[PDB]
Amino acid sequence: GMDTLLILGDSLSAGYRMSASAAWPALLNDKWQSKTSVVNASISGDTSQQGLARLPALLKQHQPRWVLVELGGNDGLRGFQPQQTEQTLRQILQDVKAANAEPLLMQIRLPANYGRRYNEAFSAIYPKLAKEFDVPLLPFFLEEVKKKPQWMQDDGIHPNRDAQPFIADWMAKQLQPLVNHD
Ligand SMILES: CCCCCCCC(=O)O
Repeated sequence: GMDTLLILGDSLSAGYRMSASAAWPALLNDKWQSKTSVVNASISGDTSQQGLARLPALLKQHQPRWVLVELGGNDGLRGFQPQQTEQTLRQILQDVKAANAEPLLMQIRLPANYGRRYNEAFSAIYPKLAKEFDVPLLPFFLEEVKKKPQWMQDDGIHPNRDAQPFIADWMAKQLQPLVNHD
């Protein structure tokens, strides 16, 4: 069957200031041509808590086989306590599993110039949770994308539309073992 991958993300998945159809999850949906459906449920600026608030309706609506969780970066960019992000992501993971879906957790990191103890504590939550729940820990693309000015919006913060095909292709590779297409 044609399973659904739900993406529960922030602007890194929604695309910042662009059409939904331009963002990499839609490009991935197109690449997969109904082998698998990708539903992007991402909102620019969302904290982990905001994503968690949206999750139950999405699980009910979409009954996904997998949920790619790409959240917490906004919490970290706002300096909130890592344990709160960890606990929120924990609850998301619990809810995904309780809906008979498989979570996939994307590692998030802050940039190299961020406060370093804090950044390390923030980034550590992701491998910890992936081990705790025994779920896939997906790699994070942003630092590599930021190396390409031609893939970044003017702010130097958000990937642009030209980045999206590259991210889609890379994500397809990361997700290949999970969807197991013919
Ligand atoms: C560096 C951590 C990643 C942050 C991405 C979220 C930005 C936004 O959602 O507008």
